Amino acid sequence: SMAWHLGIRSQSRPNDIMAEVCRAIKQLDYEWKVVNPYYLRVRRKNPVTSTFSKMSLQLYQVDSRTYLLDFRSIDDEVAPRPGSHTIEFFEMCANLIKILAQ
Amino acid sequence: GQEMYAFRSEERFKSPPILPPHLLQVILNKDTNPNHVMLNHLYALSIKDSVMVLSATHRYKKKYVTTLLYKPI
Amino acid sequence: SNSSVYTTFMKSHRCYDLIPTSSKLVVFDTSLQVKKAFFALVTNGVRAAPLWDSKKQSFVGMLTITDFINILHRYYKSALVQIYELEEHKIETWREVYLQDSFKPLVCISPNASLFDAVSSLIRNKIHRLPVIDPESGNTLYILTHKRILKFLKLFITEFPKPEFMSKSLEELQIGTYANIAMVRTTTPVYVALGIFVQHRVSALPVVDEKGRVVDIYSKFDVINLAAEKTYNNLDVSVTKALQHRSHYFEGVLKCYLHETLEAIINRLVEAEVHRLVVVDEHDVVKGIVSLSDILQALVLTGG
Ligand SMILES: Nc1ncnc2c1ncn2[C@@H]1O[C@H](COP(=O)(O)O)[C@@H](O)[C@H]1O
Ligand SMILES: Nc1ncnc2c1ncn2[C@@H]1O[C@H](COP(=O)(O)O)[C@@H](O)[C@H]1O
Ligand SMILES: Nc1ncnc2c1ncn2[C@@H]1O[C@H](COP(=O)(O)O)[C@@H](O)[C@H]1O
Repeated sequence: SMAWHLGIRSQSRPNDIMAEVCRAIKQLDYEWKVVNPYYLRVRRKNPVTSTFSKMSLQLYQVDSRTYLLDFRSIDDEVAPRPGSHTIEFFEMCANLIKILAQ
Repeated sequence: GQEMYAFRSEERFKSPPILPPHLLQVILNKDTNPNHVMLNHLYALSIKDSVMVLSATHRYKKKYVTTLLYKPI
Repeated sequence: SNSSVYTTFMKSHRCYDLIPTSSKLVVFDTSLQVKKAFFALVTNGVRAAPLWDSKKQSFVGMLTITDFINILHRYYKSALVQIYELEEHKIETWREVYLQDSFKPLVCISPNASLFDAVSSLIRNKIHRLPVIDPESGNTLYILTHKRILKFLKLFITEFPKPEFMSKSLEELQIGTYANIAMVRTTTPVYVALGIFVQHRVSALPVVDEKGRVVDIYSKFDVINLAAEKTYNNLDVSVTKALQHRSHYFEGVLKCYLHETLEAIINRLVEAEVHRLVVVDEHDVVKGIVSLSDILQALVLTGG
């Protein structure tokens, strides 16, 4: 676990990146709002737990050929119950990536 | 009743913003033997042998945990 | 002696208080291949990982070095009978293969619960890893250990309102194990040691010479080194050969006498950052073990 990369990079057209992520969000039944053309706030109801989780997506330019999609979790507001805000953020990200990218 | 004209800045959002609100593209962590607010952001290793490794640092009160999830794709 | 300066301290402090400012936590999805999970422990320099069941959307257990040892031992024996499953097993399938009807749910603790409750939970459940889980978030924050707890106690408790029992010996307090000590020899194969770990459920094995004098120590921790190799086929090597891989340097084995005070032993253990001392006589012959499990059990019932 040497080299950690912030989000994921693409040389696809930014218009195509946003279009596809919005398509995936809709496909996964997440709700979303467009803050900027390159900035989305998304919300998902957990099917098992019934809780809500929120995250932000932000597209950045890193080269003249290269873009980076950044994901950020949004904070809310004896044996464990179902749920982990942190692990669910990971799953949300992985689900969005799988269903919109490569 | 004259026709009205629209002035469109068009390109405030020509291209995605350039990166750094000091967000580092790469964090290099070596087990040899802070960074202000990359808090809550997703990091990942290169996919190896069909396993994703997702990571983020979150705050609980005054304590910080960097959680890594190993997950098959 | 005493109610306890210790018992009082433990009841007045929250688990949150022992969490370091920064830490890492490795979590495995239960569909991960077991072989990948164990390499990830080595890679991250971590001895335990919570297990996330994605279908259930919850933590369901832990994967520790003990589990690696159970799996490696099973793998070694099964290979002799040409059964090669386990290593392509996912975490799920190994857990189902052992925890059949035998219920072992995840034991955890709130950051707001007392240190006394944490210690009691470790002892009662016969466990070495206690995840601190925030009930509001569901987030695991930290994995509590005996080592961390004793260090915290030593550091934050004043010396000189001092319990009478601190100046009493292991002998008189009857702290430690003094019979049926699981040990190995210099030339004992790794696979034999693994079977010993599996049967006796003990965290380390003293390595002794022909005269029963301690010369080395093979901890469970020394075993995950094996997960770094791609082959696994080198389980026929001696424990001595296996410990060449023990990165650092080695003074002797850390020992004690039966007649040392609880204070001296706590001090030695905390400085060394080690889970047990080998109790030895005048001539290095092993007489028993004094583990952090022993010490914390005593401190929670007041020294004795
Ligand atoms: N907090 C815990 N809750 C439930 N099971 C555990 C916990 N910690 C360890 N175990 C399991 O208990 C056994 C002994 O683990 P250890 O305490 O690491 O030697 C292993 O099979 C672990 O997977
Ligand atoms: N190699 C060993 N042989 C016999 N008893 C042991 C050994 N290691 C630890 N013990 C005892 O087993 C209990 C759990 O210790 P540990 O496995 O170190 O947490 C304690 O009472 C120890 O004194
Ligand atoms: N009494 C001891 N003397 C010398 N080394 C030890 C002793 N106990 C554990 N170790 C070593 O310290 C490391 C941590 O083991 P543990 O204390 O089981 O976490 C391992 O490499 C052990 O071999």
